[PDB]
Amino acid sequence: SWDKDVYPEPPRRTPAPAPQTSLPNPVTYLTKIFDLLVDRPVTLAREFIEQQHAKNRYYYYHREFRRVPDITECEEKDILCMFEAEMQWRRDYKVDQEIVNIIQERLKACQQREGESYRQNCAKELEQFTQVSKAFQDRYSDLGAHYSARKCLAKQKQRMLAERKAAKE
Amino acid sequence: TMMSGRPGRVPLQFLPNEARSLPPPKLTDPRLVYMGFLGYCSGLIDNAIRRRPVVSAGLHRQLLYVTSFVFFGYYLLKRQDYMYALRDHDMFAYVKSHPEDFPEKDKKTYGEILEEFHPVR
Repeated sequence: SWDKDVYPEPPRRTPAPAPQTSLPNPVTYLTKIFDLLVDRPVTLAREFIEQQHAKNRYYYYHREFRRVPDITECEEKDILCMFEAEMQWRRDYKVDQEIVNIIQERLKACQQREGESYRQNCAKELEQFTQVSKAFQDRYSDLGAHYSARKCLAKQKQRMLAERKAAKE
Repeated sequence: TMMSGRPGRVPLQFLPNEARSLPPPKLTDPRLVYMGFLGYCSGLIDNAIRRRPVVSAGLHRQLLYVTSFVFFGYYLLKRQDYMYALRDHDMFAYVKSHPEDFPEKDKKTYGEILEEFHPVR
């Protein structure tokens, strides 16, 4: 259901069953018992419920907000423009928080899946999380509990002044 | 004393004739309703003081309380609206006649203004 591009899953490499002993593997019998006593009734119930859902098929939509002029293109006391820009900035802040959440989910999934080789096999995920975390900390950090778009603008201006000072040295 | 010395002000006049150019307060005004509520409370306290049934005794007296309070409140609100309109009119006229004292300021957007960022660590 979820876009596999957003949440990448490596191809599943499952070893084939190659028993060498002649003893009856209790795991196989237990799995068959489970599939007979739980899976079948659960699947039948899900089939019934999915039929009922398909009988009454309705839709819900993802609301899309158009881009609005930022706080940079906003007069000193233009309360209307400032309100629009502040709402857009808060929406962007929420979206960036969710982006960081997605990256963290990727990192956790990689850490669990790779088992004992997570340190070497999740370097790419660690790098992606480091990049996103540094970007987020540069943008949304130290603002405080009363953060506003004007405060990010001020922090960005301070950072750009520091960059200019470094470049001129 | 501000409005006391305004030119053309007729002494001891509650409502000047120029006030009629303003819309009268609506009879459903919340302020007028509160004046009626004050009148009703006055009637209830009058009943309570004279030791008679507070909510039932003397309906005519409570009605008179409410009517008088609403009447005086309506005239009072009309005068108040007139005085505030006078204040706004005089302020606008003074601003218009003194452009130097109220000059338009350069409109610099936040992208241009440099406001210092104070971190919260």
